[PDB]
Amino acid sequence: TGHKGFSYKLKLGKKIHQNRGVPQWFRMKTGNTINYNFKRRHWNRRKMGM
Amino acid sequence: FSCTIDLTNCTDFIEPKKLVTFFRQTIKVQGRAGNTKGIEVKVADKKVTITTSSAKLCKRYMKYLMKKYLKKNNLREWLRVISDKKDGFELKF
Amino acid sequence: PKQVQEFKQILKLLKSGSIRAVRVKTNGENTKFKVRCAKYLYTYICADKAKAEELKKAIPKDIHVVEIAKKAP
Amino acid sequence: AVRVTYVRKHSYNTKSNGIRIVKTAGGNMTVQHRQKISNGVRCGDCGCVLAGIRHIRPHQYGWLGKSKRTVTRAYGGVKCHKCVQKKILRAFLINEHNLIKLAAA
RNA sequence: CUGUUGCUUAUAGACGAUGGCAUCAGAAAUCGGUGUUGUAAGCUUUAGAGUUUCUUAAUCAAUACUCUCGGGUAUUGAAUG
RNA sequence: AGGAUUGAAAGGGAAUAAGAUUAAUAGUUCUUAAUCAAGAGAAUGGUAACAUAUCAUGAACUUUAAAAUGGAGUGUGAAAAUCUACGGAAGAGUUCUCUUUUCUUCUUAACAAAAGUAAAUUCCACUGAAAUGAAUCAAUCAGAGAAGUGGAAUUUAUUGGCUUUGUAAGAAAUUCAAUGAAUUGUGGUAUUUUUGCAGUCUUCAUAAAAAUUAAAGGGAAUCUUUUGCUCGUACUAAUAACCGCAACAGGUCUCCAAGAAGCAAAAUCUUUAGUUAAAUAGAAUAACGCAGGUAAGGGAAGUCGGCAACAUAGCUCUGUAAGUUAGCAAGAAAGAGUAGCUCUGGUGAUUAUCGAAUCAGAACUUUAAAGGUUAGGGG
Repeated sequence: TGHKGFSYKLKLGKKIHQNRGVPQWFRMKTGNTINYNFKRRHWNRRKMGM
Repeated sequence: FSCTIDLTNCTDFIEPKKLVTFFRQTIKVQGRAGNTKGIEVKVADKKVTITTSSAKLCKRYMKYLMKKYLKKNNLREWLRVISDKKDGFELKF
Repeated sequence: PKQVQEFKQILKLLKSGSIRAVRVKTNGENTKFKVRCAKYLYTYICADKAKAEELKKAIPKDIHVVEIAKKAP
Repeated sequence: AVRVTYVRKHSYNTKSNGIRIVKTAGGNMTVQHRQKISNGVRCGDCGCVLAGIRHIRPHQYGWLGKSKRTVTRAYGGVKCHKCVQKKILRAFLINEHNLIKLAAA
């Protein structure tokens, strides 16, 4: 909604912050298997239930 | 009521004398054409004036006939009637 | 904004120390002396040029006076 | 015809959400929030609306002049002038009767 | 030789097929014939009940007369050139 | 002194508006103009109703009022919108056929002032109504006092309702020129919406409370300046942002709301705004389909069954049965009229001019007229 509580907005901001990918430099480390963030979601693909 | 036409740049394209014969035969004072006896257009030398007070005339009427006249000779495309903010009308390209 | 009605209210207004800014507007007919005070913007509509000049004589010298005309400042 | 929108975030035509459409420069119409209609004072006895007191919100009487919220009379602002005349007659006539009834009848 | 292809191909046809012509090919307009509807637009009969205005002078007026057997359409699956 | 906590971003509530600005926020920023709260520096007037930029002291205690109260329907004040009359200014469209023509703009906030001036209700003073008066669309009222005259008060989207004024033309809109110049009257016995007001009707229904504020009874006591904290604020709000597994023809609460035409917020067409893409196209124009139609003569013979389709359909006038709980049946059934053009009369206001769409009538002409859309089959 337009109106939201203070704590609820910060938990909304963190969900925005965690919807990012692996930085390129992290992918060039030796013996690295993490290429994509499998905890990714999109607004029109999955609702985050909060 | 006095209305002047400023041909100070396009006097060649529209010589004043042709306006007077056309104007004085066209204004419908009371529904007829050419019965403009109470209209004193005169020569006005450089310009063309009307300066008539006896009959019911309007400045917006003057722009109407001139735009009709510009369509009569098919030279409305080049010219353009623009008021001078001085109870008159002047023509621009 | 408040409108003063006669001269003696605006002569008294100017000679007090509470003035903050004066703007003079010239119109087609009248002249408005919008004295800006701390709270309101008092104005006086005068119709005589001679009376308008007298007001400019009484204006203090430490106060800023703005003249407004057909073109905005 | 210029159509307008609610300025605040209220979206329902409640009593407190009354609006008036006024015109502004250039042909634009804006939205004004208009006040509710209040009731005036009433006589404590006959329940008739008193004269000389305006019908404004209760907090607005604080902004009113001290003489514009009461009438200069005994029981002014709480009783009609008829509500008070009968009070005086009751106070006087009954006391007179109790002086002849008791006290050496 | 046969097939593709072209005539936005027909006497044929869901698609294939089938039938015709392919440089004297083909197509297209225009013209005449042949049909359909019903007399175009402009000016004229005061056509014209009345109104109106100058006061027989005009107007405005549904509809009606002559130009007008007009005008418009006509292969698109019509026929000549 | 009296009863604890929570419970509403649609209930109550101190106070902000206009213009501009951003690639995106704006009653929040900027300019200008205000408001509110908390502070800091023992009175007169009027017969009376009641009235005086703070004024003009008012403790404990008690009371009263406000916040704070259904719905229907009728009349009416005012504003806006639409329409229209007069007077112009500026620009655009049409112009071989005419058109003094058609179209666009002509604006103004919060908060305050008080030149001019309204409608309605309730009270006050004088006098006392019958030959009863007064008044509304309807009503309704009067010797616990009508009508008349003269007054007071409140309401009418902020001060005080409308015009007007400060704000405020310096803004904004429409034009012209290459930043700078031009104008921004007055009306209406028209319609709709909104907003109040006035009485009427209706209920075995009577249609919230507190925070908070003011006043009274009582007599205890003797203009300038500062601050205004925390949090929400982007965007969609839906034939693509929500719920249905999805860019699902399903579902989901509201606000603002133009012209024509008509009884109508109906069907149909257009203006401001939005969009031309919203699970791909092209060619051919077979059968069988889905959707919309028509038909010679007959007219339900089809079928379980008039299923489906056809048919009647608006308005005006005449006329209308049996039966009946006497209210209805009833738009019973049935019959006639309806177009275009040119005219005539009726229905008002001010003292001849001005305006309202409505009703009736008469000639003439035609393709003989509700039927483009909308629109009861009957017994």
